[PDB]
Amino acid sequence: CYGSYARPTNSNGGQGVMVEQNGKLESQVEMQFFSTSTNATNEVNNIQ
Amino acid sequence: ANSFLEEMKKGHLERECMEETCSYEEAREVFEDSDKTNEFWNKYKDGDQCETSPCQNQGKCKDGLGEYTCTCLEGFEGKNCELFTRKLCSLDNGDCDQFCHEEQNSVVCSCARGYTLADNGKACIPTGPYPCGKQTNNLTRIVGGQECKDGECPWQALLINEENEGFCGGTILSEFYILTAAHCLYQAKRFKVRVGDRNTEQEEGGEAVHEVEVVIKHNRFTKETYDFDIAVLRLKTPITFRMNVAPACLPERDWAESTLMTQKTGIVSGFGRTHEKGRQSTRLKMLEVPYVDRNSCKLSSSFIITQNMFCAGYDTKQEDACQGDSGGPHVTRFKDTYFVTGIVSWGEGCARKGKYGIYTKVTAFLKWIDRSMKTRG
Ligand SMILES: [Ca+2]
Ligand SMILES: [Ca+2]
Ligand SMILES: [Ca+2]
Repeated sequence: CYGSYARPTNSNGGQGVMVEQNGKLESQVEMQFFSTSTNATNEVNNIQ
Repeated sequence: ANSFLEEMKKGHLERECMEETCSYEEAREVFEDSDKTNEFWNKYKDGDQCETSPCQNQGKCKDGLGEYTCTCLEGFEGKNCELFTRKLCSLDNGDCDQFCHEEQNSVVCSCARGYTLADNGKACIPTGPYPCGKQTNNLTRIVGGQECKDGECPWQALLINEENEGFCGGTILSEFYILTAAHCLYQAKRFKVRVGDRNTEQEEGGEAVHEVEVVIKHNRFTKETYDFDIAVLRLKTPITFRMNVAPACLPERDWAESTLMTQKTGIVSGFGRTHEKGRQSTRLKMLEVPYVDRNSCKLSSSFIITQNMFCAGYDTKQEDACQGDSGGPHVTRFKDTYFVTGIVSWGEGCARKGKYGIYTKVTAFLKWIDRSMKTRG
């Protein structure tokens, strides 16, 4: 982290590589979901 | 339990999970092991539950968050190994092979002829090299049928008149007795029985032809309703069992009603016509058909059906018995043996939707067959 820089690409202050998809329109960001490990193993409920 | 450092220092069971709630993981962290994670953390507040060993009779314990599992050995069960197995033929066939019966909360297993009771009390051991009921795109008039292989269908025999033309089938039950249909006796005055037949136009050397010496027919036979359609033929020469010639066991009526009647499907083999008003099959053919309930059997039949007849076949699929299969046995494949449960009697058309082939019930004539096999034997 110390001594680390990245140039902004989004206008309003967001670092991210803009790939081309018939144009720069693509902001390839993938959302991931996470739950507690033990509750994701087995419990009295579906994982949350 | 939790703090800036309570969960930042070394993980020790002599620290976190002991003097608060011990909600979770702090019993798993110390060991890094999710096996007894929820088989031990239930014992933090209210005390243990398997320490009493509720399961007796050498039964292991398993702890759950509220209820206890008791694993008792083979033939032992119970909430705490407390209940006992009620020995009846309803479930697991009472360990029997051929005849299962329940009486006085006990199971009687009895095997038919050719088998002896095993000392293990769970098996019937054969006493012969070839015992009964043991095996050792299709267009152009193939209604779901398949060709019998070598030894797959050894209990089928063909009846041939003086012109050597097959007209009816027969069941191999012993070395001298053949079971067939009563009406076939009216088709030809004299006929011979060929066993091990695989093709009418080709002789592979496994076919044995024997003349018929003694003919026994049911006295109460009725031509109008085709009732009591059963015949017994005693041949002049003995039948020698071989790879393609094997007998069929005779089950009991009560045991057939106990479990054989609930069977999903059965097998009928014969040399009958492929379809209605068609040519006779050149080779032996077998077909698998399901049982039909008695209500639909009576509702879909234009004639009177007594207790000696039952419907079988497919309501929609074009798979049903046809002409030329008269006298053919219906065989159900129990655990290791084929048992005869029906005899082809007749059928309103072939491969017709809404019609089921009517088969004679063997169980209603077991006593008659037994008397016939010993009256002149
Ligand atoms: Ca502590
Ligand atoms: Ca821990
Ligand atoms: Ca801990």
